[PDB]
Amino acid sequence: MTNVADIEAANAQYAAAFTKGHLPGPPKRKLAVVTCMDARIDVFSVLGLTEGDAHVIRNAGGRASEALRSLIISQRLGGTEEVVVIHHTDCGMLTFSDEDIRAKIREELGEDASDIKFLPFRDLEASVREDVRFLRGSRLVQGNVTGYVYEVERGRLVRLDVSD
Amino acid sequence: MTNVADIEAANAQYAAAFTKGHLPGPPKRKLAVVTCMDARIDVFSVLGLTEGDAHVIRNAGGRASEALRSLIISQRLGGTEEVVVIHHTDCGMLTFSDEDIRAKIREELGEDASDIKFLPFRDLEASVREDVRFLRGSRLVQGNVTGYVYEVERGRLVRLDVSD
Ligand SMILES: [Zn+2]
Ligand SMILES: [Zn+2]
Repeated sequence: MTNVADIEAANAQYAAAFTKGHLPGPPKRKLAVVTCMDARIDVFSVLGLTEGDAHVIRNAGGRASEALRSLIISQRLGGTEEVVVIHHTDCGMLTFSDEDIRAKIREELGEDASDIKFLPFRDLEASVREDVRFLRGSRLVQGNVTGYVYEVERGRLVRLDVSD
Repeated sequence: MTNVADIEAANAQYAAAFTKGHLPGPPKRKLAVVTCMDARIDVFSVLGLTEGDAHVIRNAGGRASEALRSLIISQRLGGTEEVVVIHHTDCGMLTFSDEDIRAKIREELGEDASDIKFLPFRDLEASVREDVRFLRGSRLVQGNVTGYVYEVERGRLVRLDVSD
């Protein structure tokens, strides 16, 4: 309930110990990660990344359509060559339709949001297949694209085989 | 040279020792962070977050305009009531213009990206003030918005005063 106070206090400890000031921009692993904003996922901890390893792109659902701007920059300015797409169990984007979220915006804010496309999905493994195939199909994304489901209940990354 | 193999092996060590499987979806701190995908920023270490604390939204430059979809879902489905925006020193989005990036896509892939907006900025502090002011102005975002510069050189978060 004092979030600004808490994160500044923590950051003061982080900076006292900090030794990574000379890391370059371009990610060491030539890797870009796309995943959800979900609070339970520390990407660095889950994948064993360190500072400088991979670009980490996060949005509600980990949607590749919205990650594309960031992935083109990741490859063209950062030299990344590979994408991993990681959707997860118990994702809010599985539970609700565009119409469902628009009703919540009306109820709570009394605002109309009928022109915002919130990009939910109806099946968790389909959404990973769709998002991998999207990036492979894009003329603006180079290199291999691997899909995963992160299991929030176990801490477990599950590779998907995505064809075509 | 084996990113997929390396992340799966690192994930097997993480899962072996994981016991956070019953964390709820809604973030404990009722907080959304918006920052850059930059590989040198571990958000959890920089801010002192643990799994389940805060939604973390990352894109190229940490731009609020693109983060809005994710922020509305964060607040309306995840109960967050606050936003922290963090841009950083040595960001790619400072250095290069839309024309610069479009030219690189033409030179490297042979593609025309003349109708993709990359969301670059011309001044780091100005980028944070525009982004915070953007979210404060939005009828779709509730709560306080605080803006920061993260210094890649010394691990330091610096709060900006943003007027209006
Ligand atoms: Zn999610
Ligand atoms: Zn950046």
